[PDB]
Amino acid sequence: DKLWILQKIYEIMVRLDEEGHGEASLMVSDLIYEFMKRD
Amino acid sequence: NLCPFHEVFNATTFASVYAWNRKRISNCVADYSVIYNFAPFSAFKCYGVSPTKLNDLCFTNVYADSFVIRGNEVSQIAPGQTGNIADYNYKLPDDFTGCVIAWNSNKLDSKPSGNYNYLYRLFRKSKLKPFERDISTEIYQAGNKPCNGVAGPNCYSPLRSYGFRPTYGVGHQPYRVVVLSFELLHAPATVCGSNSE
Ligand code: NA
Repeated sequence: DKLWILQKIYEIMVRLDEEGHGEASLMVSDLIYEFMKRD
Repeated sequence: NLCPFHEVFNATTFASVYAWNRKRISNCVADYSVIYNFAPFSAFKCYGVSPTKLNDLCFTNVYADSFVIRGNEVSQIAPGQTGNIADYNYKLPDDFTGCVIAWNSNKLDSKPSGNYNYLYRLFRKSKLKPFERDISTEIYQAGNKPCNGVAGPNCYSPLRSYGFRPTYGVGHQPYRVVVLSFELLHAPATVCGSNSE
């Protein structure tokens, strides 16, 4: 449901950062906010 | 005697937005020009008053809130806004009458391997009230299972670092923000514009 995909997004945001993709990480950050605020 | 704005605007480092700093300004004279020219600003919107009008007015107290956010987040520092910063880090009330001032601080706050010292809150159970400051570190519970203060599945730390680097696009570069609030109590106004009385 909602939560599996939330976990994956979180993990890729984290993974993006540790591989030097800070900016991309920040953009996934934004998606988390958007997704959790929602229905 | 003279209001210490220089020390707000020109501080070496700034606060994280989730742990935003507030400086009380009292008992002093204020030319609000030393500010207007401090730096090249990317934002300078006053709501109640205007700068030139400010040089005539006296207040009881002025409060200078300051922090660092991303360029693209600056627009959240306004009344009636929503988003990650307005919802969970720093919230202005709708009837706000002071000034929001922002500028690019890429040169000061960005670092080659990224600046992890500036933080924001990503996860919150509800929106902040105007001028609330939540410095909690409760692990957040996303699912139906309680976290019991343990980080894990559907259980996340609530804060993230910005990791500012000089080569990011400008929207993802750090901006220093100063929010001035102008307080008028029933009391002697000790903070006066430089062309008053
Ligand atoms: Na924006």
